[PDB]
Formats: sequence, C-alpha cells, structure tokens
Amino acid sequence: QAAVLAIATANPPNIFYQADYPDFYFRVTKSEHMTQLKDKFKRMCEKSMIRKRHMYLTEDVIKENPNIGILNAPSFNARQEIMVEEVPKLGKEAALKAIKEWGQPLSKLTHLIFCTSSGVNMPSADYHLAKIMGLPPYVQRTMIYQQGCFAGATALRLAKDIAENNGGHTRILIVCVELMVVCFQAPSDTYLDLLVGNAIFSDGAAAAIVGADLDTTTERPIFNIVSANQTTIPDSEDGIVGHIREMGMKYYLSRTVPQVIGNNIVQCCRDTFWNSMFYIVHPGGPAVLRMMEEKLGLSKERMRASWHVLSEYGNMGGPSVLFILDEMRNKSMEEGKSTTGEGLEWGVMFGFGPGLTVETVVLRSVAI
Amino acid sequence: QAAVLAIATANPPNIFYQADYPDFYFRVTKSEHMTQLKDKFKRMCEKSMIRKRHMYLTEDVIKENPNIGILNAPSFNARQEIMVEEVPKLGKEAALKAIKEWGQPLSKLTHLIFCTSSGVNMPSADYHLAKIMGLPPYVQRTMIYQQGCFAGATALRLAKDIAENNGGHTRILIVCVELMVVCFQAPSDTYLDLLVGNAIFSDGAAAAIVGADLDTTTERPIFNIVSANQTTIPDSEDGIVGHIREMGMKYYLSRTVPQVIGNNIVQCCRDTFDWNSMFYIVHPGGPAVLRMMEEKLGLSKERMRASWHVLSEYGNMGGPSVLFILDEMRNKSMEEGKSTTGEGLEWGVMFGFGPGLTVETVVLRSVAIN
Ligand SMILES: CC(C)(COP(=O)(O)OP(=O)(O)OC[C@H]1O[C@@H](n2cnc3c(N)ncnc32)[C@H](O)[C@@H]1OP(=O)(O)O)[C@@H](O)C(=O)NCCC(=O)NCCS
Ligand SMILES: CC(C)(COP(=O)(O)OP(=O)(O)OC[C@H]1O[C@@H](n2cnc3c(N)ncnc32)[C@H](O)[C@@H]1OP(=O)(O)O)[C@@H](O)C(=O)NCCC(=O)NCCS
Repeated sequence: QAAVLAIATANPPNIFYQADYPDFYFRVTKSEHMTQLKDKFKRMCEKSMIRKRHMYLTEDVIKENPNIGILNAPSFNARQEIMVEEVPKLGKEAALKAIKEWGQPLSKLTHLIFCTSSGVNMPSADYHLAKIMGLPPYVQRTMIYQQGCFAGATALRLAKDIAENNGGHTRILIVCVELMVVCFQAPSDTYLDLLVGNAIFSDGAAAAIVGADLDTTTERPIFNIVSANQTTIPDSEDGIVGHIREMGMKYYLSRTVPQVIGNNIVQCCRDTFWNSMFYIVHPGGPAVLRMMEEKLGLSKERMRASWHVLSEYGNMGGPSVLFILDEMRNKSMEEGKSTTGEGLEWGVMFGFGPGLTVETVVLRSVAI
Repeated sequence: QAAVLAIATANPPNIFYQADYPDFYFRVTKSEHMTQLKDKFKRMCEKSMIRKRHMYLTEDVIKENPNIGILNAPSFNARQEIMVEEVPKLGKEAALKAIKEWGQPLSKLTHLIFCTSSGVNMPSADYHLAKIMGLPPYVQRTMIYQQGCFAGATALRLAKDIAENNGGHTRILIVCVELMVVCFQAPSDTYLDLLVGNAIFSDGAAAAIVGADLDTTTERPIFNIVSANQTTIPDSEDGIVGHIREMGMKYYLSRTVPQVIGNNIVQCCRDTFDWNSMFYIVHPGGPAVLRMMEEKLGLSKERMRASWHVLSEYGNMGGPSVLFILDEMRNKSMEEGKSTTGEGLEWGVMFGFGPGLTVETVVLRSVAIN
C-alpha cells in the first residue's frame, strides 16, 4: 500500500499581512480613487481568516513589469517569463527538504509528478525541476498543468497507482507550486471576482515522497493512502473559471462555490466513511471549513490544521493540502499524540477546483 | 495486464496538399515578396515526405482572426478561444468511434486521460470533453497539457498502472488532440524555425480504450501494454522548445533533433529488447528519424510502412500521431491477412518523443487475428 514518506514546504520570502494588503493592493495598482471598491475589498480581507500571505510579486516586480498592475494591459509574456523561471526554483527548495527527510539518494527516485497552474512552457516545469536538481535521466515525469486546487490531491491519486503497480523500487517525488503572478489583476468595478481572488490567493510550494513496500530500516510512513477517487459536481462549470489571456489569467469565483463544495464534500465524507477521524480540507475559503464543522458537528480541534494553514499562508491553491498534512503530522508529534493524524486512525483529504471537481483521499495515520 | 481495446481517429475536414502549401502559406500571410524565404520553404515542404495535412486553420479562419497571420501581432486570445472550444469537439468525434468499436456503453468508462498542447483553460479540455460527451460524473479525469509529441505514449504509460492497480471494471478513455492554431506563425527570415514547423505540423484527434482483465465474451484486446518507460536525453533541452506568448506559441526546432532522437531510440530498442522480427510505431517527427531506425537496425522496408504512411497522409499531428500509426498498423494487418495485429509479429515497440528531449517507450505485444 502506497504511503507518504516525507513532506516539506517553501514560500517566497516576502510577507504580506492581510491587515495592510487592502492599502498595498489599491496603491500599487494606482487605484486609490476607487474608495467604495476598496471598502468592499477591506471587508473581504477581514472576513478571509487569512493573517499573512507569502508572495513573489512585490512592488518592485510590479514596477519592473508595470503592465501587471494595469488592468487589461498585455502582461502575459512578462508573467510567463517570471513563472517559467521561478516556479521550478521554489519547487526545488521544498523538494530538497523533503528528500532530506526521506533520507535516500536522489538516484533512488523513479518518478516525478509536478503540478502547477502558474505558467506553462515546453519543456515544462517538471523538466526544469529535474534539470536544476540534476535528477537522473531515468526519472519518469508527469506534468499536471492548470488543474487548480485539486492538483495536490490528484497527484496522490496518480502516485498511489504508480507506486503500487510497479512495486518496491518505485519512488515518486510530488511537487506542487503556485505563484499568483499568474492571476494578479488590478481592481475594477465590473469585475467583482478579482476582489475575491486578490484577497485569498498566495504563493507556496510543497513536496512529498510516495512509495509502497518500504525499506523498514530507512523509510517510515507518515500516512497511508488507502484510496483516492475523483468526482465531478454536475452543472457547476461556472463555479471556478480560469481564462488565460494576454492580460494574464482572468479568474471568476462564483458566490455559491463554498456551499456547493461544502455540501458535496460533507456528502463525500458520509458516502466514504465524526470527531473520530482527522480532516485535511483545501482552504478554499473560511465558509467551506465552517460547513464541515457545522454539518458534521466537529470539535474546534478537527479543522485546526486547515484553519492554521489558511491563516499563516492563505489560499496557495495546489500545494495547500500538503501544507495542512505537514502541519497536522508536525503538531501531532510535538504534542505527543498517538498518531500522525492527531491521535486518530482514519482520515480524509479533500482537494477541489474547476469543474467543479472533488478529489477525495482516504488516509490512515501512523502510530507515533 | 492492461490492453488497448479500441482505437479511432478524427481530423479536420479541410485538406491542405503539401504541393500547394508554400503558395497558400505565403499568400495568406501576405509575404509572397519574400521570394528567397519562400524558395527555402518550398524545399522544406518538398523534402517533408508529407503529402497532405488536415487543418482547422483555413484562410477563412485567418480572415476572421487576422492577427494570427501577422507576425508578432497579439493573437493569443483569438487562438485560445478557438482551441478551448474546438479541441474537445474534435476529440469527441474520435472518442465516440472508439467507444462504438469497443462495443460497451459510454457509461462503463471509469477514467479519462485527455492530452493536448493546443490551448489551456480552467476547467480544462478533459472536463469539456466529459461535458459535451455526457460522461457520467464518476469518470475520473487526468489532464496532460503541453507535453508535445510524447503525450500519446505517456497516456498509455499512466493508463497501464491505473488499469492494472484497480483492474476489474476499470476502463480508461484516452483522447489526444492537436490543432496547429496554437503555433501557426507568419514567415520571417530571421526566425527559420517557423519555416520547419509550418511545413510539418498538422491537426488530428485519436482515442483509445484501455483495460486490464476484461471479459472475453464482449471485449477483445488489440495490443497488450507490456511495459512503458520515460527517459530523458541529457543536454538536449534546446532541441524542441515551445514558448507560449501573446503572439501564440513560438516553437524552436534544432536541426539535430532527428539525429539525437534517432540515435537515442535505436539505443532504447537494444537496451530494452532480429530487429526485423518485431513491429515498430515511431512518432513521425520527420523523415530523418524513420530512416535512422531503418538504417541503424537494418530494417526491411515493411517495418516503418505504417509510420511513413501516417506522416504522408496526415503530417506531424503531435501527441495523437502514434495512435494513428497503431490504428493503421492494426487495420492493415487485419485487411491484408496477417497473423497478428502487429503485422504478423509478436513483439513491438512504440516511441513517442518531445521536448526535453523526452522519450516515451511502450513495449507492446500483438494479439492473434485471422
Ligand atoms: C472573500 C470571503 C472570505 C468574504 O467573506 P464572506 O464569507 O463571503 O462574508 P460576506 O458575505 O459578509 O462578504 C461578501 C462580500 O464580498 C462580495 N463577494 C464575496 N464573494 C464573492 C464572490 N464569489 N463573487 C463576487 N462577490 C463576492 C460580496 O459581494 C460582498 O460584498 P458586500 O460587502 O458589499 O456585501 C468569502 O467570500 C470567500 O472566502 N470566497 C472564496 C470562495 C472559495 O472558497 N472559492 C474556492 C477557490 S479555491
Ligand atoms: C524540413 C525537413 C523536412 C527538410 O530537411 P532535410 O530532409 O533533412 O533536407 P535539407 O537539410 O536540405 O532541408 C532543406 C532546408 O531546410 C533547412 N532546415 C532544415 N532543418 C532546419 C531547422 N531546424 N531550422 C532551420 N532550417 C532548417 C535547411 O537549412 C535547408 O535550407 P536550404 O534548402 O535553403 O539549404 C526536415 O528538416 C525535417 O523533417 N525536420 C524535422 C525536425 C523534427 O523532426 N522536430 C521534431 C518535432 S516533433
């Protein structure tokens, strides 16, 4: 059975505290005159439950690429040149720490699964990561582009079958990275979905190692991947929409996504399995996390890891479910819990994104 | 063990005969005064070993989207809107014929793998296919974007482990589509990679069904997927390069790619496996790759027949091309009274390749027919 053997994360060094973003955003986009809009955007940042976000896109980067800060202006080439370089670099930072934890040589990896929705190139970010890390030429790459916030979960789904069907030697590095360079947009009166995305999206990278049939002398599972299944919510394609354009990516976030996602993953939870199991839910917004608490009647401690990653990092998209998994098993160990899943045995991870698409991973903890 | 249970293909109705393409291409781009450049382009087309290509991008579509035919003009938005709609539509045409040949209900599928380097969107082409085909919501989707001409083989590699690890009723639809709307560019005398790609790149869709441990009464494999491995060619990053830009995709094609590829897959054959006693499916990158296979392995001329055929009748369609060849090989083997689906031979190999340079090697096993 496939297991997660290591986790590690990385973030761009610059921190943006949510308190100061509504002024920073409207200032660098020369938009201070949209005061009524800014008041609305201040209202979104405060309700976001996000304390701080790490971002590559600093005021300097915008000055260097001034069209990114100018709505509808062509900025795709500029965004593209940044992301094609920087996405694999941030992925290398996290992958190195994850391989340090695994404690095995690079030449032991057989596969690489790279996921991002921040830039596209041929050869793609999976290749570039393998170059700058000097991976052997026998490492088999799978590139997951533009799958949004369920990419981290979908990587595990793919990794389970690769790891289990090829046997003991198969070892998979998974790397998910996002830079909101891809979709930063200046605020506008008619396009009210920016204010949502610009309040929540942030940058980060997470890496993980997956294998089955372990060398019990060197390798130790953190979690076991029991099952992994994707489902699609009918007639909801208008929920999350990403249009990649000459102005960069135009995202569109429907008001109904949190209730639609919330009702559906709460259903997946029942169909698949409530304070006796551990939970990793992609921090799409605070309302999805509350609905899990309200409809399953969870203690405040059940969603703690997911609220924590949201608060300290915001909505990093793809890699976010791995941040939460790392955060869960870390505090489990520091607090001396019974298991990597906060002392519990069974758990569930949910990724979700455009479609609407839900990726459900059934996990099992490891005794600590 | 995973097996290919059905294969089918589709292409745009408009046919562009290579003999006429230099005139067409320089006329619709209003570049016919670049007479020396056009002569060079004629020589490329005349050596392409491509007889005809099917293409979505007609003179009318250029007229409707004039920036596509103006070099460096902003046309990404125009290209995107075409491909986001037209890529799943053309994939649908192939997929339905593949399901028809399979003989099982569309609802019996469990997985969909969609591959294209022609447009990006969220939700992606895999979702849009599922929508317009009415695939049930339990069909689990994987989207392979921007992986170039090895995506068809990479889909078989991932589908092998999905079918065999889950097995049972697991059934994977693979759909690979390219439209050269993505990378069509007007000619320039400083940018001679464009002349190469404009002489060879074409449109098509292919669909295949994959499953392990199927029912003999209803389902019969065409090929068994014995193994599949991806390898990378070191220090070859600049061979095949695709820069997605506001002007569309700018590709760059090193002149040595066919030799690097040809020498690499000849070596892969030897490490992996009478070379005339196995069958071959080689991505039609150009004529030099196939001749290198024949030369360095001492192949009779029947061995690359199917790959030459697809190159001739369809050009370089990218990702789906190996499935076109696999289908052609299987069909003619049946029609011409051969003993197995691989031209009467037992073992075979499929090579896809693309940016990296990356090589996807799929070891195949024919099934007895006739
Ligand atoms: C931004 C957010 C935190 C605001 O908190 P909230 O729970 O909506 O609380 P409120 O209803 O009081 O705030 C909504 C305000 O922002 C606007 N707004 C919120 N969501 C919006 C959306 N999808 N589209 C357009 N406007 C939106 C509303 O128009 C409203 O404006 P108002 O102050 O004039 O009334 C919340 O909307 C959110 O988290 N959205 C993200 C949804 C999500 O998880 N998507 C998944 C992507 S991975
Ligand atoms: C275009 C092609 C059909 C003709 O090449 P050929 O059969 O080897 O014969 P030639 O070398 O005489 O080519 C004729 C012209 O094309 C030019 N040319 C060939 N490859 C070129 C390249 N990468 N870049 C720029 N020019 C090139 C030559 O300079 C020559 O110009 P000239 O006639 O004025 O001297 C052949 O180059 C080809 O198929 N290349 C494919 C590359 C490839 O497979 N890429 C993989 C993507 S899947």
